[PDB]
Amino acid sequence: QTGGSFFEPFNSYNSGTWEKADGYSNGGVFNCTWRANNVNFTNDGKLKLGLTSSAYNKFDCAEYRSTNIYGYGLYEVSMKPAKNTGIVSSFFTYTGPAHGTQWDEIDIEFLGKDTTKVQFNYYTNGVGGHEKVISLGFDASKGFHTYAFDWQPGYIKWYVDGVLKHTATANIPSTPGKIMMNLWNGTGVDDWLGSYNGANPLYAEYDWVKYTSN
Ligand SMILES: [Ca+2]
Repeated sequence: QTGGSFFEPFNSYNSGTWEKADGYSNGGVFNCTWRANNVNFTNDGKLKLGLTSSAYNKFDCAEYRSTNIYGYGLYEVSMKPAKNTGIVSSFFTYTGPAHGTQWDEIDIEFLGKDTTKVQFNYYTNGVGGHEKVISLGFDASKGFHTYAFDWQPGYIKWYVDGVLKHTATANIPSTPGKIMMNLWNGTGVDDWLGSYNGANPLYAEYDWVKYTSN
């Protein structure tokens, strides 16, 4: 029994809750370097992640993650992804070898090439391939909506504005992980994300995050 239920409205910063990625790159398909200066807190209480450029063809992106780890329960987020070919805005749980565990993760990803859809996925002991793309019936980039997943031992249920949209029923992840949010441009995955055209700055915003334990 790991982290407890919490509600994060992003109104002020206190130690022991979150951390910014800074100064290194995830490498691989991630074609940008994380910068702390790209994670900003607005005065009206939003977490704003930016994708910017320093110099020609050099991109800086952003990632914010919890310091504690959290297990089964309901994860909800009110967010507004960026819209642009070649990028991703996300909300996901994650644990892996860096944390000394197997790779388990549950994702909500908005492919910026088409923000009228959302991609749900998950990895269990490093096995992925569960991508499910759902049509939202609206352009998520235009305003805030609530996205959520209920993660229980026998299923993952994802919801959009409170409506059940997808249910996964096998090989569900079991290792508590950190809550993460990131915005990045890829390379090497044009088929998935579209080609990134260098447009910047781009922002994804998060108004709140809530986790309710069992
Ligand atoms: Ca807020």
